[PDB]
Amino acid sequence: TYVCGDCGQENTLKSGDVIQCRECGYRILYKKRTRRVVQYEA
Amino acid sequence: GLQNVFQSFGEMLVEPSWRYATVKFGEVTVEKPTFFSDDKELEFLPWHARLQ
Ligand SMILES: [Zn+2]
Repeated sequence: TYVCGDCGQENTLKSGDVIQCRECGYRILYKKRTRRVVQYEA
Repeated sequence: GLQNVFQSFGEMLVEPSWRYATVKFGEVTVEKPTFFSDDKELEFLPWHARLQ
């Protein structure tokens, strides 16, 4: 799952050629953070 | 700046050896930056160029 830039939409594209946002036109995508438990030492 | 640059150069006659060809430059206009996407034209921003 990848988040677009100025456009709010999840691309969820894993193809090598699919790098462009759908119905947006821009080619900048941000990887979304899933629900994973991570431990830190305070 | 560009107008004086293009208005200072002088084109000479073109003759490899009657017919002859001469060129000239008129008004110089610069458009705003744009992104040539596959779908259509989009707004272009400095951070778009930085990331891409
Ligand atoms: Zn988008």
